[PDB]
Amino acid sequence: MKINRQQYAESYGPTVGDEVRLADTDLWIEVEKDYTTYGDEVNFGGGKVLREGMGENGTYTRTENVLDLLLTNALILDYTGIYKADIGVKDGYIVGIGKGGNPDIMDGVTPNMIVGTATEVIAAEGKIVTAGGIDTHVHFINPDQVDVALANGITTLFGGGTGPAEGSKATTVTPGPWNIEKMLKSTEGLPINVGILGKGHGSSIAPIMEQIDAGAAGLKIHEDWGATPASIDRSLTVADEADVQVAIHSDTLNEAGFLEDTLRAINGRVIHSFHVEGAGGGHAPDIMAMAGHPNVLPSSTNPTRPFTVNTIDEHLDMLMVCHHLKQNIPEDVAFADSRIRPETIAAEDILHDLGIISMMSTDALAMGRAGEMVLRTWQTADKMKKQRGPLAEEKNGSDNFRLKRYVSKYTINPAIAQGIAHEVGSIEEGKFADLVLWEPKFFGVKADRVIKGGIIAYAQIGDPSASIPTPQPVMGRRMYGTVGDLIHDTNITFMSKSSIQQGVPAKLGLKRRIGTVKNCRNIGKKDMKWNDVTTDIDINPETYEVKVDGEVLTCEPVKELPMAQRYFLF
Amino acid sequence: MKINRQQYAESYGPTVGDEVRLADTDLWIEVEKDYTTYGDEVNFGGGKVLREGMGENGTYTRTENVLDLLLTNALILDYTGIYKADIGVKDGYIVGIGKGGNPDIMDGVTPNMIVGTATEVIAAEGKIVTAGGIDTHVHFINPDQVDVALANGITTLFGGGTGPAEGSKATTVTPGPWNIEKMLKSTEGLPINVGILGKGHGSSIAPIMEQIDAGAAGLKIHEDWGATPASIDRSLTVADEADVQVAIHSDTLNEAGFLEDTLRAINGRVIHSFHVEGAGGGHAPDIMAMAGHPNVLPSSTNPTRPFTVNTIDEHLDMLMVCHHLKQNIPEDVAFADSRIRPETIAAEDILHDLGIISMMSTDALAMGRAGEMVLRTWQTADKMKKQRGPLAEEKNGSDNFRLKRYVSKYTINPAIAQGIAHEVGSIEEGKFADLVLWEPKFFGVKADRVIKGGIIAYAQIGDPSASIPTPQPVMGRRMYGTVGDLIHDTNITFMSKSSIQQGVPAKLGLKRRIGTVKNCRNIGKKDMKWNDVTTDIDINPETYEVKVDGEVLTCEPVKELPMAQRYFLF
Amino acid sequence: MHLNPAEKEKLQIFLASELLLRRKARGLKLNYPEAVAIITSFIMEGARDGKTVAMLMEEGKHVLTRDDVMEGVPEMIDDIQAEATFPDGTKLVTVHNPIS
Amino acid sequence: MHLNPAEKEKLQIFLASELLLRRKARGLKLNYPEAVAIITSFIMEGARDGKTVAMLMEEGKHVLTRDDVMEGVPEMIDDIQAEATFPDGTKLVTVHNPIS
Amino acid sequence: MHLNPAEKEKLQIFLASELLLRRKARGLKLNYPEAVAIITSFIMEGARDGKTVAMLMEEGKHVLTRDDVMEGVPEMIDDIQAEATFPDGTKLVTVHNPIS
Amino acid sequence: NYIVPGEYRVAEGEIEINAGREKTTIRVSNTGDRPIQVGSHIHFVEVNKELLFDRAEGIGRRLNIPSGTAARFEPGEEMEVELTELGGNREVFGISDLTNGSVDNKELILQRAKELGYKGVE
Ligand code: NI
Ligand code: NI
Ligand code: NI
Ligand code: NI
Repeated sequence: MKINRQQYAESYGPTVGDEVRLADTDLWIEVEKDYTTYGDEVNFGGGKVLREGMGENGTYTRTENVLDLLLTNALILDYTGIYKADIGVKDGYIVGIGKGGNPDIMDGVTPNMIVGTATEVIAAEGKIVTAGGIDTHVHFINPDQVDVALANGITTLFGGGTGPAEGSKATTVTPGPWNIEKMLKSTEGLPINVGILGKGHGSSIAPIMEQIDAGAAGLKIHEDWGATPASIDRSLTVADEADVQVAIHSDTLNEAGFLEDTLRAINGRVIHSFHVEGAGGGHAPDIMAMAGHPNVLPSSTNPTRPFTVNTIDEHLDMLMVCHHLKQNIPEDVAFADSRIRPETIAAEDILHDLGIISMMSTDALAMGRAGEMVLRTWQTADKMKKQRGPLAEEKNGSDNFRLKRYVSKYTINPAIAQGIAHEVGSIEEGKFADLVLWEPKFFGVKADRVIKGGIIAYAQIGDPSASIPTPQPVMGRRMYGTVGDLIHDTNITFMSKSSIQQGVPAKLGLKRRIGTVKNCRNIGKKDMKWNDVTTDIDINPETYEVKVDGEVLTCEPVKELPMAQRYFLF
Repeated sequence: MKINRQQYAESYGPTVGDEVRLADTDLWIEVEKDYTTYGDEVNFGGGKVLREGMGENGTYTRTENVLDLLLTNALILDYTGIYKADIGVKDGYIVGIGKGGNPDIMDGVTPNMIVGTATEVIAAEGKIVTAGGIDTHVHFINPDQVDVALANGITTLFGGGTGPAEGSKATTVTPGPWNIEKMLKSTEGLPINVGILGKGHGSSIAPIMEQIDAGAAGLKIHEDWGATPASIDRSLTVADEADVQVAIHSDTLNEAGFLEDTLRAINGRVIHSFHVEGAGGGHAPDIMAMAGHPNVLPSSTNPTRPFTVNTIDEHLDMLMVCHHLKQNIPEDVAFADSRIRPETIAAEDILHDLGIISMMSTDALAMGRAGEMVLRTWQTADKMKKQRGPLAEEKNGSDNFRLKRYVSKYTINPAIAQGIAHEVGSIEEGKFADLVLWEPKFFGVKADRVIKGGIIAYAQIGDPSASIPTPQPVMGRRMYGTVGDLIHDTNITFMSKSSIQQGVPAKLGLKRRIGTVKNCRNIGKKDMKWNDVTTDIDINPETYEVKVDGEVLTCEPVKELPMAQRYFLF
Repeated sequence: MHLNPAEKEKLQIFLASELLLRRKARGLKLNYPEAVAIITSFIMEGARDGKTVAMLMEEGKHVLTRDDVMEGVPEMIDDIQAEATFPDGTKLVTVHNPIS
Repeated sequence: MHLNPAEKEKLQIFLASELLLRRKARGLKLNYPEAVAIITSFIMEGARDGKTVAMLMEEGKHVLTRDDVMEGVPEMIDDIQAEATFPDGTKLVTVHNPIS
Repeated sequence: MHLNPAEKEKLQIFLASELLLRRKARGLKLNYPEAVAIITSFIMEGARDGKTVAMLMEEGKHVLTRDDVMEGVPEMIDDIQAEATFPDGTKLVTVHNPIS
Repeated sequence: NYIVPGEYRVAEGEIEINAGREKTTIRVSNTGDRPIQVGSHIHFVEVNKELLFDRAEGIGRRLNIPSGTAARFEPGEEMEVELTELGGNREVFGISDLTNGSVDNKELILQRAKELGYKGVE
């Protein structure tokens, strides 16, 4: 007995060789391999396979290779591959990627993926499953930002801030031991993973280091606090000792140096360069040349992504408003004209496509959109396909190489840069079960269900008074993972090794899972998955033209994007 | 090099001799003094002063005279003065009022106001900063009342209630040890300081006192529970032993006595007389004469403030509804006509202006508006300026004397009456950092940011999905001070000395800061800042005319108020 | 806009009244929540117009009549209370037995 | 519908603008929150219409004039900022000194 | 009014439908959330009008046609489900493939 | 009588900044090919290497401009600026690591500046 492929995909989701359109883009992903045994697919419901004696084992206790949760028939899109599998979760972690069910009667069951009495089931057939997004450029300004992030599939927020204080409104910084302690305590109530950055500023080690010992998970060097050679140096000496990452928003004004001076102060040490294109800040006009260097882990923020016809008008005015500029102060219009450049924004699209900018991020509420990191990543990939063609590395008509290159920018790469990829950032065995299910029609736009630590935290679901959950109004809502003390077991607070060894969690009464930041100082550009290109980026000081390997990098702005007016109410 | 005053004020906020209009009132406040050093003003941002090596010190650790938070360039309006300063906060308390920055390179830096690595910055330039309001007449009826209070700059709620039970809907009372324990536990989740009043009723000491030992912070004597000579006496004997305050809503009906009988039962002991004018309740018609006595700390509630053309019609009907009166019961219309009096409401405006009524309060949800204490205080001051002229004590054309008299009514005076002024009620060194920033255009109407224990708790802030926090919709929202366990460190539960000594906080698992109520029994009218007048208030029993020093106190109702239809959507 | 908690809530009364008004215009006899929303919004808009508390206590009794509403609705509504910002600040309006 | 947090919030701006427009149509001088709601909704609907950011920065200054609003309102509104989904994605529009 | 949780939520569907209807009236091709809001509100108002579940399953397929909406919108909407209070209590209406 | 809510009514006069401190005028050239903008409170001797001026005249000084403002030098631009004296303890730490102590140690500051190529020493 045979099933035609259209009917097969309708019932169980796609299989080897089938392609799926990403939302309303022109991007198609292709199933590379499938872990199932045709005819022994797992499925749940009235009269279906996962029933006692059948696809559900009736013999084994939970500890005997039985899962807490099985996601059936997922189409995984990850740096590791684009493929079809069941995902098994236990104790909050991904423990098996393969084929779930009962070894009594099915062939090919992965040995620790038994569906038993203890197992909950999520049907992922017809859904695309990705890792939760890792946003490493978050300003903690307004707690309403968390649901915004969750709704677009973000599960980890790394950054800083104390609320709507001017320091935090400008910089991803939670300054000093007391503010850090207070925000670790606030974090107990946020339904998302969090890591906190201290102020990467000072000329003595102690004032900087005491933040790391207090519970910070990294540092931020920002020009608003003085991105001088000294603060750069002292922060990287602390980071190399503490094994945490340093981010930088460099001196736009070139006050104490040009880009080469900041690179000299870095002295080959690893650093994460935020909004590397420079509209979001940094040495004018040539900060984007940071993305060519081996010791630099380069991210973009999202307002410039991708280059559209309203971008320049919007950014010139945004900068006037947020940086308080006056058109009647000649220095302020020169400053703006030196910072907001179509030449570097157009090239940024192409540097993403080439794998020279490795990461995406938001810059949430300071100069970036909390719920648009994932969104704008796929809009950029789609624009690049249209303008540059399918990459050369594509095969058999799919956009899989491009899709793996771009999914890495907001999942595994930020996690590696931050020293947290042992816990999150990808759909791999042994990693925390932060998983996002997407309907293909909404892929990258609005998440279906967001799983945090193995329990659904956020979902698009309807009328709570209805007979079934699908009637209107269907909207994003917090689920049982966010309620009561379950918010503690489903989320991770990432902290330095020294704060953990000094017993900060117990001191402050932290109940969240505590994650250790490690292995951040011996990495480089070569460790950024699918985005590991080092090259000499030349930015002309007069014209702002960007060249890589002797060629000018330019592309046009687009008038329309997918993942836009077809979906949003406003 | 010199800067003209208009440009100076635009950049750094006003300085000595400059005046600022309070919202859309006719009231002008004048900067009396300024702690800065002209040219070494502190300011934060791209290329600004608070940067490492410059206005931010790069050497000192947090414990070495470094602040957790600096509010730059605040215009303080407080009983202590109307003046320009930086405010430094550390460990949740105000530790310095003066000049912040770096002693390396600036002149005049207050020694414990160093901006260092550990310091967060709030820009207060162009803002008016006041203490958080202290509302000592709160009925705990509906938890949605807390954001209402926060939005109009209230940071401490003293009163009682268990929710929408009839006892609590009528009286500021949380009765008995069990209800008190339950509401102390509920208080753990309210983002505002709280003090709880027990039932000030009984004829034996034990039943009353056991409430104080259970965790109450004072008592309420209310006519609905029997405001008899015995309950008055027993409550004040308990209060004198326990060192807590007693409030009273006296016997309107004169059942067991007239005002002189209630004064005889008080017997010279200190007491807080609620809604002293009497529309809100008390011996008809002459309860307002309480405000002349030395042992009486007199407050108004807010529906009568100030006297307007709709006041009488509104109050007659409000009383009919809330007191369940029938127009077909002659006793009920006589009761209403004896209680709601234009003669005493008009005089109440003038008694506030003279400093004879010392305090304002809400009567939230029982006969008063949770979010209008601050609002109506300034509307009253504005009405009095128009009708009576600038006070005689004014100088050089400002309304500073009036402004200090009126700001005291909802900040320091309620705190002194309650025995909590060692912790809150004013912007002074050594007091808890409960601070409210106001844009002058919204002063007294809608707070910009409310700081609780050094962390922003509530703010008017915009779209959480936007690139910056200022896009619409700008609305009042809870901030990170209210989330997780940070709600415990940013708020105070005020309790009696005996409950604290008997270990109630530990018994109940209270995690909030615990504040001690003390020094409430040896104070009097003379201790009410700027509002310390004792005099013989005569209220004519036939005509209800009020006389002070032989003169009739009368003024007209107004048809329009400032801080009204220009601001509110409804 | 600087919306406070009450302003946000009271927008929803206006919306419910717009809904009810559309229902009445297409010929429906109004129900309990619909009648309350219409009269409440009338009071709040009256305050915004600068009418007095006394004018609105009078006018509120003529907004809906018993033929406008379902059987029993008049007797279910003992009074309708609303606070709004008049030219002289927030005041409470109670309309007693609004539908005879 | 799949409403996200911002979509739900921004519905309330439209509603406030409908309220304000009705107030203006019956002859009232508009207040601060009313004026902000009208101009904000104009920007967001303009984005939905497919206008550019530059067109809306121009047009936003002609939506309300000083005779439409209460005394002091023009000077209270330094600018109005709104983000909406244009044909090319979310963009920020700021209308500077919208009411002269 | 005694608003319950569902009544408050469902007001926002009506509002989204009013928004969408204004967008359609000024000539726009409607998007996904707009189309869903219009059809959902139609069902809930139909229930309020006293129509049967069977009438609304029929009528719901003729509220919007493919020329009213953007490319792809018809195929994105497999069905629209709404519960409302009919004369005989709450019932669920599902309109299948509403836009052909 | 028109009311602008929250408006100022400033006093008469002007505010003199950095009163009583020595002022010095110097010529400064941006020899680089990118713009340099210098804030009010940076120790002037520790600015970008490619700004050419008499480095000794920057020691213990900063720009004499309103707090939080800046002077801008376009590529190739030479202009005069006015400096004022640093106050307080007259010590500078960090920034470009040219001082790290008293600003009185002019010979040590200049030796470090010359060795690191900060243009204009002697
Ligand atoms: Ni930045
Ligand atoms: Ni940032
Ligand atoms: Ni009372
Ligand atoms: Ni009361």
